[PDB]
Order: sequence, then structure tokens, then C-alpha cells
Amino acid sequence: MKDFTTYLSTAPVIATIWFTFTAGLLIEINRYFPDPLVFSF
Amino acid sequence: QLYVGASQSSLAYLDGSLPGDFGFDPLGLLDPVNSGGFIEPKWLQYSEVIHARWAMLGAAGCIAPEVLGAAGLIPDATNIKWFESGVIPPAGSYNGYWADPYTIFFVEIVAMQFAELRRLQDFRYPGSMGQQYFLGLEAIFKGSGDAAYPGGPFFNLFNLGKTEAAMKELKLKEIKNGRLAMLAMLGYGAQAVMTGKGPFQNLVEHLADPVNNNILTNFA
Amino acid sequence: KKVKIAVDRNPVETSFEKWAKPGHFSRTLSKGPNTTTWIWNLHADAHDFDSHTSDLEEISRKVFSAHFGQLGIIFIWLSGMYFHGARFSNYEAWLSDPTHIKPSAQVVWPIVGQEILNGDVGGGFQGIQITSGFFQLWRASGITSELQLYTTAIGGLVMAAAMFFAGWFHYHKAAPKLEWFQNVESMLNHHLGGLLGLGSLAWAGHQIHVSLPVNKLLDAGVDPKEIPLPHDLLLNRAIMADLYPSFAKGIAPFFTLNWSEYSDFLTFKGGLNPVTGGLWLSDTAHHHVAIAVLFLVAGHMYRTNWGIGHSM
Amino acid sequence: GFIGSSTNLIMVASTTATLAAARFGLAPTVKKNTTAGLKLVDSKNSAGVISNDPAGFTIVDVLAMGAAGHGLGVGIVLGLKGIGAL
Amino acid sequence: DRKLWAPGVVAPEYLKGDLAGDYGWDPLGLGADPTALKWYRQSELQHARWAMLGVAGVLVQEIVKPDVYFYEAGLPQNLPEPFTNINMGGLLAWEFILMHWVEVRRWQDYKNFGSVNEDPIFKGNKVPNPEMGYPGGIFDPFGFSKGNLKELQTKEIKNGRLAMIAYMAFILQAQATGKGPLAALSAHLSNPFGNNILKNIGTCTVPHSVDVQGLTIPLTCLWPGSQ
Amino acid sequence: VRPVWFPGNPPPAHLDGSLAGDYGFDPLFLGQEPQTLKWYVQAELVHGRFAMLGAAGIILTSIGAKVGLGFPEWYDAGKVVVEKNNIDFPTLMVIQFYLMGWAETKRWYDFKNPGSQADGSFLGFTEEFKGLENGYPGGRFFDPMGLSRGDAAKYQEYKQKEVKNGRLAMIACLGFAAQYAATGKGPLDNLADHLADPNHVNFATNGVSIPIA
Ligand code: CLA
Ligand code: CLA
Ligand code: CLA
Ligand SMILES: CC(/C=C/C=C(C)/C=C/[C@@]12O[C@]1(C)C[C@@H](O)CC2(C)C)=C\C=C\C=C(C)\C=C\C=C(C)\C=C\[C@@]12O[C@]1(C)C[C@@H](O)CC2(C)C
Ligand SMILES: CC1=C(/C=C/C(C)=C/C=C/C(C)=C/C=C/C=C(C)/C=C/C=C(C)/C=C/C2=C(C)CCCC2(C)C)C(C)(C)CCC1
Ligand SMILES: CCCCCCCCCCCCO[C@H]1O[C@H](CO)[C@@H](O[C@H]2O[C@H](CO)[C@@H](O)[C@H](O)[C@H]2O)[C@H](O)[C@H]1O
Repeated sequence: MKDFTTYLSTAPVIATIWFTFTAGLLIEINRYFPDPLVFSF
Repeated sequence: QLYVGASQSSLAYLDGSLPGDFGFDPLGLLDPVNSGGFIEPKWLQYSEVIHARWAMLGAAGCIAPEVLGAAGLIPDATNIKWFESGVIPPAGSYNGYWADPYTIFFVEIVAMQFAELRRLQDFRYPGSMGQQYFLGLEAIFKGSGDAAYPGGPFFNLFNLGKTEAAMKELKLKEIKNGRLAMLAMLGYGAQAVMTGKGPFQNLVEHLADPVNNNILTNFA
Repeated sequence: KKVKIAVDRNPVETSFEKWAKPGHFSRTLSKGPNTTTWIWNLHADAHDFDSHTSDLEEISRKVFSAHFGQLGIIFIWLSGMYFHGARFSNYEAWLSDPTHIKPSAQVVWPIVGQEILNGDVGGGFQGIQITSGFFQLWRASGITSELQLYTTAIGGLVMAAAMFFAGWFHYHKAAPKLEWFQNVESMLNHHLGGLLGLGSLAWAGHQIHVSLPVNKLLDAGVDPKEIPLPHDLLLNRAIMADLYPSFAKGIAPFFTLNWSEYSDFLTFKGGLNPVTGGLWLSDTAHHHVAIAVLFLVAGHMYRTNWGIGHSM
Repeated sequence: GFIGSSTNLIMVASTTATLAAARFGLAPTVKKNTTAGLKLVDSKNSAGVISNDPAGFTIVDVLAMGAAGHGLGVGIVLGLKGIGAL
Repeated sequence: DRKLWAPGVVAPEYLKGDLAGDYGWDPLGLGADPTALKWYRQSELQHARWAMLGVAGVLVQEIVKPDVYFYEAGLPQNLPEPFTNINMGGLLAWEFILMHWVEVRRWQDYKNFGSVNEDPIFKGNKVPNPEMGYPGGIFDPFGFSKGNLKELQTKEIKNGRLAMIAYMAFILQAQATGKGPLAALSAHLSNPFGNNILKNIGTCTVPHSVDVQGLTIPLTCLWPGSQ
Repeated sequence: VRPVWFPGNPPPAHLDGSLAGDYGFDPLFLGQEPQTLKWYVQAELVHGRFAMLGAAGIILTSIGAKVGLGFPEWYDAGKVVVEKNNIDFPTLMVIQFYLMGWAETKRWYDFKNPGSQADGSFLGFTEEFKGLENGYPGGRFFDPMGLSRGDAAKYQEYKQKEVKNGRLAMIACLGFAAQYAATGKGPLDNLADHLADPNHVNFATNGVSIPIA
């Protein structure tokens, strides 16, 4: 599975994984901290 | 080829060496050339034998309860039609088993999984199943050259068919009865869907009124 | 014999070795990228199978398995629509009141204020009002339960996995030869008899036995919970012979060519159903019976292995 | 009864008509196709299929002509039913 | 190995008549490896001798006191007069110790043949061993050995196989009909056409459980039908 | 020539008969690379040891809750422990995280560099943390009876037994979870329900396991 993990290292799969992770992080931030307009805390 | 329906193309590779080769291959599925997957001749012969043996088990097992309750050896509680035995609960289900049909179905799952997967792994690796420990039973699971006829101490229990000619005779008889039973099982299902009665009931009703109790009157 | 199965065993080994090497399908892109145009050419030439090679056999095998992948994806999409109509829909509420309740099968998560998109569609539901018409199609099929949509979704996923297994098989394990694809007489005979002829015949059978009685009772004001289940309309012929007395005659009128007896569920009404605003399902059933016969006689036109028929 | 009615007579007549038309060289069969101008010429037969019949009538021949004659008889009986003749 | 179990068959390669009562049967191929063959021969001997004792006990108890059902004779309320309603736990303890000893000694005879042949308390008297499974000595006090050993071994093992079949027949007849062996024979000779395995299969007279001094033993049958 | 999970099927090339519990079971070829396979060996062993402890604890507490002693079931024991005793769950959780982080970071950086953790850095302890094999640390601390020492064949036998009981305990813990998800009662509750009526009381007669009927 060295070649399979090489495939998952390709640009589009890594971009999908990384942007899925980033979008999920921002989404969960916006769930647990709803409507963050300013830096008040 | 014999068995009207045979073709000149089939007789090129159908040379009578296979058990039950009557030249009937109008679709030409047993062509060795450019054959792969499950339409190779070996798998098709194997599946013929397996469908045959299972079907001639079933053709006796679908008719046996009815003819044994009609004979009076089994009671009328178990004298039921084969489709009303729990295989199709919509059609009917005998409730007097030792468990619900799904408990027994999982027992069947495990049992037949073991059996049929060992069978498969002997089809794939023919020398196999005589090597890995199976509680000492691997001595009878070495099989033979071919897959459909292992013929160990158990699968050939009485060592019937000592010679080659008698062995081919018995293979022919087995496969002929098996094809007959496959057609009989197809007929069992067909008469279950149309008539709704058991096969022995259909038989006695045809022998009671042949011209008014047949396929054509059962259309209404 | 001429028209027959002709395949090669294990043509292409199943490995991710060529997944790790992008551009493997061409001679120019396999060397690697130097400019960004390579990244675009890798995608523009991905399914240009007739430039990766010259032999029509390999192109044909690639095409066949690619079609299998497309079919698997279509099955995924269909199962997803059935599943969304099973879990995330107001379908069972819409069946009771289809003139008032808006068909919805897509619920939105309440994350950044997009819960406003979960509109008041009806049936005590909040979601996106779909416009694909799956609710009408399902009512016309005689669904009347979300469980049947659920199991149709699971069947669609099973069939999708089957299609993908089929593509892998017919490329890597047993791929057909060129002289198999080139039997266009057989392909047309089969796609006309069995695909469009037997498909319409089977759909006619469903329309006779499931859609027509279920929808006839739905149009008679019966609640979808108290309608007999389709298997009960299969086994108990009394229900059907109450709904259509020609079911009391069995399938004899077909084999006796007294087909007019079937004029209760095989009609030529025309126009629209006044209570639903759609075509009569008896009309569609007779339609599919008819075109099934037509396509099954049309699938016996070309010559494949027995001298009868036509050479295109 | 049905066996002996007009429908049954017409159907057996049409089926045996197509069969005796193919058997006696009056209809296109497996061994004898037609050209564009409908002249009976022989065929490649594309597999080769055996038959003990003196003319060479096959099971495929009887299946094809049974289907054709059944279409013919179905159409005829439902037509005579349609024009009120039946 | 002469005169096999069936005419048209061949003996296995590992059964050549070297052991007693070998008809070369082994259709399940279980005696293919020799250590398993040793173990299975020892278990055969054990099953055989215990089944001979079993049928002997049932038949003798049924003839000398037919009023006691052997299927329910294990219960303390059916035990004889000095042991009636005895505490079954202490009885089980007696049996457990006294049999663990002798059966571990027999197992050690299997594992190291000729190592537990000696009396471990009085260190002078040993038991010989012609083979494994046939100690002799104090276990053969009448001196029927030092003669036709293989012939007596064949007799022992054949009567033992027959006794195994016959005791499972006793058990099945007791579960189906609810009577003892000779009770069943007299009942079949009372009605040989209405009282047989016909119309008895499907009935199990065995209850679903018992209460032996507070416990609840599951009390199964060998096949379903009528509790 | 060696027992294999799927008989007839030959084992893959990376699964030689060197590791404990090697039956050729890698249909997904997950441990194809040797370093990944070492990582997965240690993962299997840690999972199986934690699952052996967990299964033994569940079994014991269920034994005590079945016979009538004051035991909560495994699905209720955490609440009972933090509520009966005045235990703060975040405090306890981060204490556990600190301790297990120390231990598992030591184990980690002995996986990445095997010779390490034995330089006397920790508290002077050198040979207690040297590590014998991958997943088998040994030493005076993780092996006070010295069973890896002395007899080697006994050590291989104990490795087989360890990994086999570990896979069995992992399956058992997954079964505990599934049975709580299905029957909602304790594991030995389910066992007694089975022993009462083996038929008619099993996974086929839940209503949730087989949803067909
Ligand atoms: C480019 C212009 C622009 C700007 C400046 C903003 C700005 C904002 N938008 Mg708008 N938006 C835009 C374009 C823009 N948007 C567009 C084009 C769209 C249409 C798609 C939207 C649609 C939209 C919606 C629908 C919503 C917003 C929201 C927001 C707010 C988000 C605050 C937040 O997520 O806190 C995040 C706070 C942080 C501190 C995170 C910073 C990032 C990292 C994580 C910090 C690093 C910390 C640490 C080291 C990380 C650990 C490492 C990790 C690997 C472990 C903010 C006011 C939300 C809102 O409520 O607005 C008021 C909201 O609901 N936007
Ligand atoms: C576009 C569809 C398509 C086409 C044209 C083919 C064509 C072919 N396949 Mg492939 N295959 C497909 C889909 C397709 N397959 C799918 C979807 C699967 C996954 C299940 C497979 C799995 C598969 C295997 C595993 C094998 C083939 C084989 C073959 C070859 C011979 C098939 C034959 O004669 O069997 C004729 C059909 C039968 C003998 C019995 C079919 C019974 C099935 C279950 C019914 C099919 C559905 C039915 C039409 C609709 C349901 C009706 C029912 C409810 C009443 C041929 C090259 C074989 C071969 O030679 O290898 C190349 C082979 O071994 N195929
Ligand atoms: C493909 C389309 C299709 C299908 C599947 C069905 C199916 C059915 N129709 Mg319908 N029907 C259709 C189209 C269809 N119909 C059309 C187009 C019309 C208009 C002409 C009708 C008009 C019609 C009427 C008027 C009636 C039916 C009836 C029936 C049922 C009786 C079948 C029968 O007697 O035939 C006989 C069929 C067989 C003998 C084949 C049975 C094959 C079995 C399953 C073989 C399998 C056995 C297997 C080998 C071994 C067992 C396996 C295991 C258990 C060991 C059945 C549910 C009747 C009914 O029940 O009404 C509800 C009825 O009265 N149909
Ligand atoms: C099932 C499981 C893993 C199963 C893995 C499988 C099948 C892997 C299969 C494969 O990968 C291989 C091998 C090879 C691949 O090519 C193919 C596949 C098929 C992919 C792990 C369980 C792992 C399970 C573990 C670690 C369980 C630990 C349990 C503990 C600690 C329990 C603790 C408690 O229960 C008590 C004791 C008391 C309570 O009060 C408190 C709590 C905490 C609830
Ligand atoms: C042996 C012999 C003989 C006889 C024989 C016979 C008698 C035969 C018959 C045959 C036949 C008698 C056949 C038949 C066939 C049939 C068929 C084949 C059918 C088919 C059908 C179909 C195909 C259908 C279709 C359809 C439908 C379903 C519906 C509507 C539409 C249509 C019509 C399309 C003789 C002379 C004596 C002598 C020598 C030899
Ligand atoms: C792939 C095969 C396609 C060919 C079509 C056959 C498909 C079979 C689908 C399952 C049908 C099950 O249902 C079928 O059995 C019932 C019970 O015997 C039959 O029931 C009918 O016949 C029986 C006796 O006449 C009685 O139950 C009833 O009077 C009547 O309802 C029906 O004829 C049919 O509804």
C-alpha cells in the first residue's frame, strides 16, 4: 500500500483532505461559537 | 450429437468425455476458447453437478413430507407443503421447530459457510483442504483431480465405482437424475405459484382427473 | 459459432501502482510535469481512450468498464434520493395530503444561519422543497411507506457495488475481446428484447400488481396505512378480484386471447385522472405491456447465431 | 369448450400454416434465408445446427415459425373480435 | 483387518489390523495421525467399557427391581434405602476425588506409557502393561490373560461397540417412550404394530428441568418434540 | 505448512511466521510496509492488552452485579464511581491524561528510537526501559517474574497466547458494546438469558439485530 498512500499524497486528495479538515474546523468553531462578528472574548 | 437441439458448433468441443454430454449446447457456453470467469467449462460442469445434487435433494425433500403424511408415517402437523415450511413465511411457516427460523438460519449460515467455502478452496487450490488442520478430518478432504467428484473415504463412503467404466456410468446416472430433478424442482415451484398445492397433491389430482386437472385448467 | 462470449482472463493486474503515477495513460504525461499545463492535460486526456492506444479492443474494454462505473454512480445517486425520501422527507405526510403539502426531501443543518432554508413545507416538516418529482413517482409506484424507500436505497447501494465490481471484473479479471463488442446484431437483439422489452414487461407487471391497486385505493380516499401491502395484493387474489374482477379469471384470458376481459386494468382511457391530475395508471400499464410486446418482437430481428434474422 | 372453438381452430391453423410453409420450402427458414428480392437463398447458419428431418427442419425452425404463427393467429383472432366477426 | 466393514471398500493406510476389531472403517479420516489414533483408541476403550457397565447396570436394575426408572434413578429420592435423599453434593465430591485420581493416573499412562504402573504408596507391587489401555494385574485378577490376548481384545471391543449402540438405544427409548429397555421390549411384544419407533419419535417424556435438592438441571433430550 | 485464517489461500509475503498470532490475515494489505507493520503490531498488542483488562473487568463487575453484590454494570460504573465518591471527572480525566501521556510518550519515543528511554534520563532507570522487542518491553518493571527471560520457547508460546487472548478480548469487548446497544442489559444478564432458553433468546430474537424479522 505504498503506492496507495502515494496516491493519497497526490495534490487533489491532499487538498480534499486538508480543506475538508479546515472547513470542518471552521464549521465546528461556528457551531460552538455562533455568530463571531468581533473579538470580544 | 443426440438430444435434438444439438449444434455442429457444440460438437467441436463436446466430445462425449464429460458426464451427460449429449451435445446439447445450443448457446455454446462450454466453449474452452476465449472463456474466462464463470463461463469456463470447469466451473460450468462443477455448477451443473452442484445444482444437480442440491436439486435432487430438494425434489425428494419437497415431495417427501406430503407422500409420507399421505402414507401415514408422519403426522398431519408436519405433513405440510414445502413452501409452507418456513422458507417463505408469507406462503406459510411451520412453528413447531426447536427455534425460530432465523436462529436456525444463522446456524445454516455458519454451517454452509464452512462447508461451501472449504468446497470452494478445493476448487481453487485442488490439492488443498488436506493440509491445514480441521480436527483431523483433512484426511478425507484431499479430494481428487476434478472438483465435482472428490471421492474421499466419506464422499465416496462405500467406494462405489471401482473401475473407470462403472465410474463413468454412475456419473452419467447421477447427472441424468440430477437434470431430471432440476426440472422437477422448477416444476415444483411453478406448480406452487400456479396451483398453490403441493406436488403430490397435483399428482393425485392429475391422476384423478387428467383432462380437467392439468396446466390449462389451472390458468383460471 | 460466430456470436459468442470471448474474453481474456486477467488482462490488467489490480494494483494502486498506476494510481501513484499520474499521467500513466499517455506517453507524454507519464514523464511528469514541468509546466502547469500538464495538470490540465492530465484531466483533458483522462477519458480520451482512443488516443492512449490504437487497438480498439483495449479502448472498448476501457469504455465498457467506464460505463459500469457510470452506472454504479447513477445507482449511488438513485439510492441517495430514495434514502433522502426515506429519512429526510415529508413523504408519508405528503401522501395523505399531496395538494397542500410541499414535497421536501432535503434537510439543512443549522450551522451558520442556513436553518432559514428549512422552509415550512408542510406535514409538520422543515426542509428544502424539492422539484425533482420523486414523491409523485413514488406514489405512482405505490410506495406508501418510508421503509420501502429505505430498502430501495439499500438495494440501490447493493446494485452500485455490483456495477463497480462488474467494471473491475470486466477490465481486470475477465475483459471481453473486440469480436464480442462487435456483435451489434446481438447487442441490439438483446437491448430490444430483454432490456427495453422485458424491462417494460416487468414494469408492466409491477404496474398491474402494485401500482394500479395501491393507487386505485389511494384515489378512493383510503389512508396509506390501511392499504393492503403489495405482497398481499400478489398472494390474495381476492383483493384484486374485488378491485378488478378480471383477476378472478386468472391468466386464462391471456392464453385464451379473450383479452377484452382484461379491460379493467388495461385501458385506453386517455386524458387525465380527474382526482390526481395525471395519466391513468391502467393506461400506462397497457402501454408498457404493448411496447414490451413490440420491443420483444423487435429484438428478434437481427441474425446472431441461427440463420434467421437480418444482417445489418 | 375451448378446444374446438373458433379461436383454437384459427390458432392451430395459423401455427401449422407457418410450420408447413417453412418445412415445404415456402417460407424463410434457418437453412434458407432471402435476398432483398424475396428469393430463397441458403445461409451461413452461423453455428451449424443438426437435425434428423429430411429437409433439415430444426428446433430453431419450429420455434421461429411457432412464434410467427402465434403472432399471426393472435392478430387474426383479435381482429375478428375487433370487427365483430368473432 | 480381514473381512472389512463393507465388501467394495479398501482399508485405510493406518489401519492394517494392528489393533483389535479393526474393520478399516474410519470414513471421517480421524485416525490419520497416530497420536490421535492412540487417543481415540483409548477413548474407544473407555466409552466401550463404561457402556458395557451402563447396559449391565440398566438391565440388571430393571430385572431385579422394575419399579425404579433408570432415567430417574440418579435422583436422591430414588436412591436405595441407606442412601435415600442423601446430599448429592458430598456424593459428587466423593466421585470427583476418587475418579480424578484414577483418571489422571490413566491419562499419565497415556502420556508416559509405563510410568504410573507402580503403586505410589506401597512401593513394591507394579501392574504390567502388554499395551496401553490394558493394564492387567490387579485389574485382571482371574488371570484370563497370558492367552489369546488379541482374541479377547476383539471380543471386548466388539461387545463394547455393541454396548455403546445399545445404551444409546436405551437412552433414546427412555426419552421417546418413557420406559426401560426390557419394559420397552415387553411393550413392543404387547403391540408390535402400534407401539414402536413409529408414533414415538416426536415425544420426549423428559421434563424441561428437575429440582434435585434446590438446583435446576436443564434436562435436555437428544431431539426436539413435545417438550 | 502453517495455519491460515482462510485455508487454501496462501499467506501474503509480508506475513511470515515470525510474529505472534500470524495467520496471514491481511486482506487489505495494511501492514505491507515493515515500519507500518511494526506500528500496527504495537497497536494490536496495546489494544489487546487494554481489551483484556477491560473484558476481565467487565466480566468481574458483571459477576458481582449478577450474584447481588453492590456492583454497577459497565455501562453505569463511571457515573456510580464519580457520584458515590466525590470525584471530579475533568480532574480525574486530565490526571489520567497526564499519566498515560507520560507512559505512552515514553513508549512512542522508544518506538521511534528503540535504544532510547534507557539513557538514565527518566530517574536513572536504564535497563527497566530498554525494551526487548517491538511491543514487548520486558525488564524488571514490565516483567518482574522474568518470563520473557529463561525459556525462549515458553516466551514464544506466551506471545501466541497473549495475542490470541487479546484478539478474543477485543472481540468480546466489541460484543459487550453491541449487546448493550441491542439488549440494553449487562453481558452476564445476556448470558443468563441465553442459558435459560438458548432457543428463542438470542440475537435473532432481539428485533434490532435482524431487522427483517
Ligand atoms: C473575504 C471577506 C470576508 C470576511 C472578512 C468575512 C468575515 C467573517 N465572516 Mg463571512 N463570508 C464571506 C467573506 C468574508 N467573511 C463570503 C465570501 C461568504 C460566503 C461563502 C461568507 C459567509 C459567511 C457566513 C455564512 C458566516 C460568515 C461569518 C464570518 C465571521 C467568521 C468569524 C469566525 O469564523 O471566527 C473564527 C475565529 C477564529 C479565531 C479562527 C481563526 C483561524 C485560526 C483557527 C486561528 C488560529 C488558532 C490556533 C493556533 C489554531 C490551532 C491549530 C490547529 C491545527 C490545531 C467573520 C465576521 C460567520 C458570522 O457569524 O459572521 C458574523 C457566518 O455565520 N461569513
Ligand atoms: C452491461 C451489463 C453487463 C454485460 C453486458 C455483461 C456481460 C458479460 N458478463 Mg458481466 N456482470 C455484470 C454486467 C454485465 N455483464 C454485472 C452487473 C455483474 C455483477 C453481478 C457482472 C458479473 C460478471 C461475472 C462474475 C461474470 C460475468 C460474465 C460475463 C460474460 C457472460 C455473461 C453471460 O453469458 O451470462 C449470462 C447470464 C447468466 C448465465 C445468468 C444471469 C443471472 C443473473 C443473476 C440475472 C441478471 C439480471 C437480470 C437480467 C434482471 C433481473 C431479473 C430477475 C429479477 C427475474 C459477458 C462478457 C462472465 C464471464 O465470462 O466473465 C467475463 C463471469 O464470469 N459478469
Ligand atoms: C413480468 C411481468 C409479470 C410478472 C412477474 C407477473 C406475476 C404474476 N402475475 Mg401478472 N400480469 C402481467 C405481468 C406480470 N405478472 C401482465 C403484463 C398482465 C396482463 C396480461 C398480467 C395479468 C395477470 C392476471 C390477470 C393475474 C396475474 C397473476 C400473477 C401471479 C401469478 C403468476 C402465474 O399464475 O403465472 C404462472 C407463473 C409461473 C408458474 C412461474 C413460477 C416460477 C417459480 C417462481 C419458479 C421458481 C422455483 C425455483 C426454481 C425453485 C424453488 C427455490 C427454493 C424455494 C428451493 C404472479 C404474481 C395472477 C394473480 O395472482 O393475481 C394477483 C392473476 O390472476 N397477472
Ligand atoms: C474490535 C477491535 C478491533 C477489530 C479489528 C479488526 C477486526 C481488524 C481487522 C483488519 O485489520 C485487520 C486485522 C487486517 C486487515 O487487512 C483487514 C481488517 C478487517 C481491516 C478492537 C477493540 C478494542 C477494544 C478495546 C481496546 C477495549 C478496551 C476496553 C476497556 C478499556 C473497557 C473499559 C471499561 O469497561 C470497563 C472495564 C468498566 C467500565 O465501567 C469502564 C469502561 C472504560 C467502559
Ligand atoms: C415430432 C414430429 C412430428 C410432429 C411434430 C409436431 C406436432 C410439432 C409441433 C410443433 C408446434 C405446435 C410448435 C409450436 C410452437 C409455438 C410457439 C413457439 C409459440 C410461441 C409464442 C410466442 C412467441 C408468443 C408471442 C406473443 C405473445 C406472448 C403475446 C402476444 C404477442 C406475441 C404473439 C408476439 C411429425 C409431423 C409428426 C412427424 C415427424 C416429427
Ligand atoms: C420470475 C418468475 C416470473 C413469473 C411470474 C411468477 C412470479 C411469482 C411471484 C410470487 C407469487 C406468489 O403468489 C402466488 O401464489 C398464490 C398462492 O398459491 C396464488 O394464490 C392463488 O392460487 C391459490 C389457489 O388457486 C389460492 O391462494 C388463491 O385462490 C389465489 O390467490 C397466486 O397464484 C399467486 O398470488
